[PDB]
Amino acid sequence: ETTVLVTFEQRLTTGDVGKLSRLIGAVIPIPYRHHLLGSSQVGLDAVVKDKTRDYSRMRARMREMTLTIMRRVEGNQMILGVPTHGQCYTIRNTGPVSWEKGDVLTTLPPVFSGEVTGLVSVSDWDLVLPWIVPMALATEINQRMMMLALLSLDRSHEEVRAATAQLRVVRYRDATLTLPEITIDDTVLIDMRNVCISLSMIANLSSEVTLAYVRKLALEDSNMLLMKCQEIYNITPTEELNKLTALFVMIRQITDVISEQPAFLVCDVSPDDKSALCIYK
Amino acid sequence: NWTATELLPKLDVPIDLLTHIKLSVGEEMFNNFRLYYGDDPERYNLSFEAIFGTYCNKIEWVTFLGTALATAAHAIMFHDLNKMTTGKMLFYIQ
Repeated sequence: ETTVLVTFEQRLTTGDVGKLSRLIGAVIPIPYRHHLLGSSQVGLDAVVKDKTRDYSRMRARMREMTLTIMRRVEGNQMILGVPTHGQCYTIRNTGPVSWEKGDVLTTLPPVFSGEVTGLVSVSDWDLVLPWIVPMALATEINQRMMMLALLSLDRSHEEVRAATAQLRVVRYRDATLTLPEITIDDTVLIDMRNVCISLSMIANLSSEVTLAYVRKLALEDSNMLLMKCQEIYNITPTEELNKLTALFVMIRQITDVISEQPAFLVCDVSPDDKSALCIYK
Repeated sequence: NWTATELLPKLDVPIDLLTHIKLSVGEEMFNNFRLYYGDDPERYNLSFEAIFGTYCNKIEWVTFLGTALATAAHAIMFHDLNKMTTGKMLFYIQ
């Protein structure tokens, strides 16, 4: 189905539906993809009041949510259109980012700066929306998940907390967004292994051509980026290509680790920066 | 409310502006603005409260004599009763 007529059967007001009327065109996920759904499934809030309440379980759980687009909130009826891949759709923002037209946009959890009443707590249930953040932000906020998960292994707990307090502040396009203050979890641990697996194999699959470049570049040339990199031979080319091909599979694999599911491709950011023609789920 | 602004018929009236209405919400010379750039589905959306009829509780009226207890009473009006002390029926018994 595409048109998901949702009767949120809960006890809502005009001021509630006065918010969704102004939000027609936003992103509501549904877990089930019926034609007829209710308040308890529609809206992502049903999983953010879980007791573990970390990005470990919720990142892997919104990958089973199915995104829809808010249309025509009549009374409590919804027209949540399951978008078919490759059509153009206007998409209303909920994350405080101007979305920088032309980029990949992805679906992130409601970011761990409190817990927003996404609509209003209708009978102790608010309709909380995932933030529709760009590709750079979700990759950076999931990099720092692993950054504080790596140093959760080799330091004392106060120095783990010294790591988290340093890197929980993320400033990216008018958003000062916050790390979960991570509970170390097995779902990240099987992923943090696969990172450290992949990092070792790059040190194997890089021959003596790649790594000799920059360490000889600092011998002769002086560059602005090289001033940070200082602070941080066989003749057969075909096997150098053939080792570098399998190297690039690793760095796409480890990028896909700190990535999430790609989603909406921004076509036309509005001049008021509140809607965007989006395609390519 | 603003759906009432967009749906209902308005008076049309000549109005001046200082500079420009898209800038007149900048320093906010107009109190409580609302601005839309495109085809906006808000006025195509409604709601009620749907209050239905406030039914009155017409309560049943009873009097002392209308109830069945009146046979147990010999009910007498006497208007100078507040002056009395102790009604004291004497019974002579042969």
